[PDB]
Amino acid sequence: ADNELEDYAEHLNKTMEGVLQGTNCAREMGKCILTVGALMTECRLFPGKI
Amino acid sequence: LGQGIRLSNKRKTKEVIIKAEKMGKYKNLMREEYKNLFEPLEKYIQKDVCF
Amino acid sequence: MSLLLTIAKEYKRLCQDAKAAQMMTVGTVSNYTTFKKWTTSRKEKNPSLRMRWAMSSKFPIIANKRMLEEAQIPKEHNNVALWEDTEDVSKRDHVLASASCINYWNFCGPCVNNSEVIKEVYKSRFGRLERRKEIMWKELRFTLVDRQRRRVDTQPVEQRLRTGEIKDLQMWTLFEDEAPLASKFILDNYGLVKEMRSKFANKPLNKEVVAHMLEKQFNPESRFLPVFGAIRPERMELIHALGGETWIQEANTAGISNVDQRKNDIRAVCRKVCLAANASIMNAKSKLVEYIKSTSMRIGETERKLEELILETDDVSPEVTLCKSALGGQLGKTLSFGPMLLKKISGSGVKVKDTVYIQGVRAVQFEYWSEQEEFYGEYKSATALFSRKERSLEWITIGGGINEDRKRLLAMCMIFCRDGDYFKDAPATITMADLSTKLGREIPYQYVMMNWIQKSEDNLEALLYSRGIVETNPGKMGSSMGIDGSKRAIKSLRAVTIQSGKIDMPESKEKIHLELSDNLEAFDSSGRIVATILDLPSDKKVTFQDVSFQHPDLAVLRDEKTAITKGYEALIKRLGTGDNDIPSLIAKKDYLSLYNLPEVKLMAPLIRPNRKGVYSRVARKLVSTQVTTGHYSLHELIKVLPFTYFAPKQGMFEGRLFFSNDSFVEPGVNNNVFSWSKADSSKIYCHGIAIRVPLVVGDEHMDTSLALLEGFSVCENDPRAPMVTRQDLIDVGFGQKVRLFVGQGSVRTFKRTASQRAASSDVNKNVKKIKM
Amino acid sequence: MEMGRRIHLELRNRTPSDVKELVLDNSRSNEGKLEGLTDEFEELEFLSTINVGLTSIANLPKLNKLKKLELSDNRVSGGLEVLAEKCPNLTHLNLSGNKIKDLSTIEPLKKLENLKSLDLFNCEVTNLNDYRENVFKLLPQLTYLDGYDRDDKEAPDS
Repeated sequence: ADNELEDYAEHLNKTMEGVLQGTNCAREMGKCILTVGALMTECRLFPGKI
Repeated sequence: LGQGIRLSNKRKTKEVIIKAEKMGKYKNLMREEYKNLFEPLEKYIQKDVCF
Repeated sequence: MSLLLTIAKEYKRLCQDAKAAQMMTVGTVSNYTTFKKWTTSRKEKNPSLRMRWAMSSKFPIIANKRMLEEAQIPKEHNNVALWEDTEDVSKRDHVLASASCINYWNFCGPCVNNSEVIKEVYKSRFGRLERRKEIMWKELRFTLVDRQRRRVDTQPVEQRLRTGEIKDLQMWTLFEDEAPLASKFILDNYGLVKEMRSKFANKPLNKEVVAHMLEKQFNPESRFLPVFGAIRPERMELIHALGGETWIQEANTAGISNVDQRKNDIRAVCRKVCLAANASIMNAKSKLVEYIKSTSMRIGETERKLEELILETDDVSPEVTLCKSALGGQLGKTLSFGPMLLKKISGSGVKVKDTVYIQGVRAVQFEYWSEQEEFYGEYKSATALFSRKERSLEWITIGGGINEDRKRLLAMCMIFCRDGDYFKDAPATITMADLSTKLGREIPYQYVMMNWIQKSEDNLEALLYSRGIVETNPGKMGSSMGIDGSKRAIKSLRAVTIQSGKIDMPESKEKIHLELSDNLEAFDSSGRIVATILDLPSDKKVTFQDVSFQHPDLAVLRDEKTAITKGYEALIKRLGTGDNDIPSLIAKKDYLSLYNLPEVKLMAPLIRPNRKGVYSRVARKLVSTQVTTGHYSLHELIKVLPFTYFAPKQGMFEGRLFFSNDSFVEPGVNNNVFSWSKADSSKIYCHGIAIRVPLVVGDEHMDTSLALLEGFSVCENDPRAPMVTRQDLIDVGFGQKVRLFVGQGSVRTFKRTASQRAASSDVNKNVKKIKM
Repeated sequence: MEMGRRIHLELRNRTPSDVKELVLDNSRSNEGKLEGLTDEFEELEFLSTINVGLTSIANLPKLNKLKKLELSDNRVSGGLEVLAEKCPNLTHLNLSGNKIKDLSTIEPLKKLENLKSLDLFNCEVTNLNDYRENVFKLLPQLTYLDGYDRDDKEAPDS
């Protein structure tokens, strides 16, 4: 950061991320991102194999 | 006591000026070395000077 | 080399086929462009998903094969796949590979001698970073910013050019062997081409990338954006980090890449020439054109002609508009009325005269339009959206921010529409002396009233009073304007709404041709007067820096320096092609003839007679050394030839060659009396006057393909003359024909005799005769 | 221009074995490196390379009959031992305008027993204390320095 504006943006983002990382919906966000990433990289590599 | 201390935010974009007589009102902010140097003398202060 | 043989064998194989032979044989080369499209045609609906799907694969990057073998890049560094022998179906000259390979290449591949050239390729972006480093950020605040939607430019650029001019710049800075026939621009601006050429010559680079980046370098990105505060390219490039609708990040950006001072200087010069050329009633227009053509100004390092700068500029101002009209440049649909701006949104009309009695009974005719007509307006820090109707101001909605500017805008608008009783019955004060013919030219009524209001505030107050005043009804208090431009009052001007927030500027990408009258009244294919000379500052004195008014009337120097400058121009005027001239004599090593040229005989009297002999001996000696060896500096020769008229004598040479006017020239070091630089070898600065040298013969510094282009010219085709290389052009004899490949698919015939007379003069003279 | 074309131009069909003088001033040399020179030049007695963006001396072939050299306006620094093997019969050298910091770079020139005059002007070394004398004590064979002998004896024209 260099100017006051970035510090304000980073403080607000830190507060919101702290609030939002503890919920259960966000647990589902992580579970979807990771599981679908893995399933995407399996269906791409090993089709014809269940 | 000489010219009072000043405050400032992180980026130093804002800078306040206060007299000495009111430093006992913001002691919780000044650094330690400036704090340990002021409390033991608060007794002898009257308005802005030291007896 | 062998590669050449490979290309020839490939061409042979191509011609052996039948279809390829047909398509090559028929038509011209432009078909290539067409063929460039029928191939490699394939798009994708959702690129993101395709890229993510592809990257999972083992080898998602096509790549060259021979370059990998040469660079000793193995298939696997350590149990990691990088590529496998295969051929891409479409290209048929590439092999699949993986992205990991780049990392390996990045960390242990082939290293080039120097990569600092990138700083020149992307000079725009490095300029952006350098400018950003000098911004002192002050403090974020919060408030409802007033933003006006207006067209602006978002890239600071020097020497902004058109697409046509730029295309030659790319060809003449990278691909000279395939350059098209020399254009006017390349000849005029040869210092820029040399400067760009030096950086990107004898370098390993992807030429296309550099050309594209120079295209972006010379393009001022114009955008229609919301804006607040000053308007400067330095801000608009990062406005996103200065303020929005609800916040403001204060910052001082005044002293970075100043681009406004040169626009200001150009407008000042245009004002000066427009005010000069009003003396000649009969032929003001011709004097104006001659005045513009014989003037130039310095931009950074280079010196540019004022005529081209005016064409490139986009200053919608009354000064520039008239000059653009005279040259023939097309310009925007933007009117003016004093120091005010206007833009007709809608409506129409037709002239209708009406009388005005100036004092008692003195009829004076004035023309007024007759139809409804909406108009955006713009005075300093104020704006409006007014409308007129049959010589009446129907309404005006203002959205400015100042009271004084508001009043001035309202007054000039009322005048624009010739509303009010005063137009019917003139004010008592105005007299016939000021009515017209200040210098023998009639001044219509409206401009008389405009001058009246400027003369004194009381007249302005009276004019505003002329518009009816009513009582501010309830609720409308906020949308009301008093006499002092109050936001609200108890009594207010009739039908003068007021609001907060600047009126959004309209937009139209139209170009209208407009002529001008003998009195500099710019008509635009209809009655409208877009601009005139009676909407410019009266006069002011200024000391212009780095400018060249090479015209007699527009000069302040005395007969001495003017005589010396004229003599040097004459000496440089014998540098043209043909026998009995300086270059040919140098080729024939006949230095002796130079001492008896007519221009040296004319210039000899000036030389200081007391020691003319001693100077003559030194300068007569240097030329021989330069002439005989074949290593010479053309500029020094021109500088010291005036002294070679007289008989040598004996004496001590201090170091400087004086004239009869206490002005000297030292042989080798640039000084005010005579200057030049190796960067721009096509200019001679005599007492701050730019004398263009023709490009008929190269010099050790200036030597390149360009320094001869002017000498050559086209002629009737003769197939007997030989076909030579571009480099051999230097060796051809004067007045000798030669065939030459030019550009692409053009074989022409060039004769080394300079025949480029002025085209404008002949056409003008002949056309004037048609009117007798 | 370029040393290649410049040279090919100066050589008006003349073999590179019968010339006694050559000039390459106001040209450019890629990588600040000589390009196009060989041992074919035998009768050469003079050379001049000025303002060519030069920075080093590595591609210099062997020239015996050479007896005068000029490298002004470039940025050469460090390479001064090749002269003892390529041009051992050299007498006059000039380096004004190049990057020279210390004296250790100059020491090799002692082996040029045929050395008579040297020219160092505008170099960083010149900004030292008691430098003319230290150099003279290093290169005794030398007599002229920058056009001036000990005691400030101006040298003749030629």
